[PDB]
Amino acid sequence: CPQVCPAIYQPVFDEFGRMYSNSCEMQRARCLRG
Repeated sequence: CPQVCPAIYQPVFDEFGRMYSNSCEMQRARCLRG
């Protein structure tokens, strides 16, 4: 889970219906919870 994410905006949706700007962000958020 990189501490940084690319500027490129790649909105993603999770099976929880949660919205994420990009996959990097997805991993980052999960990393904090883990």
